[PDB]
Amino acid sequence: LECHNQQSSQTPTTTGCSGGENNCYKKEWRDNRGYRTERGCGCPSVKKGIGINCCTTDRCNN
Repeated sequence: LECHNQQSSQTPTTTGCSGGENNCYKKEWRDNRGYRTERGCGCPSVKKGIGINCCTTDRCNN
């Protein structure tokens, strides 16, 4: 799986993960008027006000 690694950008880049993670998350956090979001590999089961999602496809976190 080769999802996006860059965050807070319009034209991010793709990169294949290793080890054993076939899921790429995409957490989004707001401040007030605007908000950003970061991607990566791994679906954590934490708890926070910030949004957290997970997918299993190429460039799923774009």
